[PDB]
Amino acid sequence: APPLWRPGRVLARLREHQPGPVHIIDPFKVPVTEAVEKAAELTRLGFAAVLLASTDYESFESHMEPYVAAVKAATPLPVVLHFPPRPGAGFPVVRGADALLLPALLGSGDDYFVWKSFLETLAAFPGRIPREEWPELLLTVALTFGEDPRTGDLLGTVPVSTASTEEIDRYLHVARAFGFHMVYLYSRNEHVPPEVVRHFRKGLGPDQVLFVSGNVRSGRQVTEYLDSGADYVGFAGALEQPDWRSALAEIAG
Amino acid sequence: APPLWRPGRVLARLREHQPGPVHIIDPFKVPVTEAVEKAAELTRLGFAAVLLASTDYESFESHMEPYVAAVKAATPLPVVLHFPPRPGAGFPVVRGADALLLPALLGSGDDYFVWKSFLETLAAFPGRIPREEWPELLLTVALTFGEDPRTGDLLGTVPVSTASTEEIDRYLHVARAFGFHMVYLYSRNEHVPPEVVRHFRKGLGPDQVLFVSGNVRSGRQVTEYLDSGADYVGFAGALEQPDWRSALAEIAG
Ligand SMILES: CC(C)=CCC/C(C)=C/CC/C(C)=C\CO[C@H](COP(=O)(O)O)C(=O)O
Ligand SMILES: CC(C)=CCC/C(C)=C/CC/C(C)=C\CO[C@H](COP(=O)(O)O)C(=O)O
Ligand SMILES: [Mg+2]
Repeated sequence: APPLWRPGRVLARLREHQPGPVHIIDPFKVPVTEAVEKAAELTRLGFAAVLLASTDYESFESHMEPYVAAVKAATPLPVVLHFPPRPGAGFPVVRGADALLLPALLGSGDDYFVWKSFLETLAAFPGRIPREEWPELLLTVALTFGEDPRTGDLLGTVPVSTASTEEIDRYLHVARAFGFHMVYLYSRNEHVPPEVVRHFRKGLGPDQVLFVSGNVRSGRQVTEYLDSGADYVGFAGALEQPDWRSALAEIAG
Repeated sequence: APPLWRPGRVLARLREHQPGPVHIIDPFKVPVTEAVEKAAELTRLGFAAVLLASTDYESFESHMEPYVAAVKAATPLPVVLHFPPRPGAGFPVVRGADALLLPALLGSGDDYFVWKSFLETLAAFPGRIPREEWPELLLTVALTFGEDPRTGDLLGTVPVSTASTEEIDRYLHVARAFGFHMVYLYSRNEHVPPEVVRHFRKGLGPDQVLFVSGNVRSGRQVTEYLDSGADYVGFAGALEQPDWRSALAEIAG
């Protein structure tokens, strides 16, 4: 029996590594040869992990098993997957990934995305992957900020109110009582407010990891979120262009 | 495939059946011959289901498989199991049961009893039992009232505070958002307040089942709780004596 939903190597690394930026490679958009090039640079920069994530995906297993293997051959850093679940299957998984981030979308109006996806995933476990070879699971409270009809239509999310702390405080109480490992604050079309990142940092337990992402395109923004209490600041889109090496150097500067 | 965590036949019955008392047989205390006699009387009284439940258990499978079978042979009422989980094993289960009530102890200071027991149980599914023979799972918010060091020591529960409605309002937001099937309000040493039963009834969705139990020993108490909004009023101890037939007649009428 490997850790599974219990803390393991990846969560320990995220809890103990220096806070900093984390690049997120969308494997369904970025060709694998480019992911491999990027992976070598991420290794040199000392990021905590390499996240592979996308809102959309198809033929997950055939694409991702070798995509994860190619990335892992290019970096010693843990490779962590982050994708939404789908009713009838649960969260997608491939052997070789070091961990899966499992988002409980507490702001969703659909109880499957709030948490029943977790039940479907674990029911199906271990499935086709040998027990001992399964990735670790990082149980995460996932929250969305700002108008976002795309995530709303797919996962039932409603933007978290920042008009007061009423809603956010309910999510903090759940995050603590339920022993979630991480909280992920994301904005597809806007920016998670730094003041909200601070409120979460103040309200979470010392060992709960705080990730913030969405429209981060500069090193200044990374610093501001880290100064606000984020443990990690994710960014994908800034590097989905030809001049990614320059952008990556600036963001990591 | 089995409904498992999705609504099935037992939850449909509990949602639609006329509200009323439900006798709970402790299978580790009550001899199977007595449970079968009782089962025949519960059938004559039109109760919604037969619950088999205990705070304590050992050698669960070898004891319960035949016990459940003997009870199922004596009544057409669904047989529902309700027992606490144990780390390393999850909730106990045997084939033949129509359903397992899965208590998420939202007031526990131990996240395993708050809900990780669910993850361990589903990971272990299907285990030693064919998928098609598995019981249905009734996802339940379980709350404790009054001083109760026994449950506190075993499961980490803290009595719900009714000095304001803040704590129960948080549990109601979870029960609704998470799509729990039922709420179980229990008092080991006192009585759940009828006012609390009312507060839960008014705050739950119409399809969420509300069970109340603990020290119910009279028909008057059953009536008071039904009038307050409980869908079902559970009682075990009142029948754990020689003159149980008189006690049952009083409680049911
Ligand atoms: C809604 C939620 C938090 C979880 C459900 C699972 C889910 C939809 C996972 C996909 C990953 C995600 C949250 C957003 C996609 O891109 C951003 C980077 O944004 P940028 O290109 O602006 O840097 C990222 O990967 O973080
Ligand atoms: C703490 C909790 C709600 C769930 C965790 C699992 C758990 C401890 C399950 C066992 C069943 C239980 C909650 C209490 C035992 O007896 C009462 C009836 O009492 P009375 O003899 O006074 O009628 C009952 O079975 O309801
Ligand atoms: Mg399983």
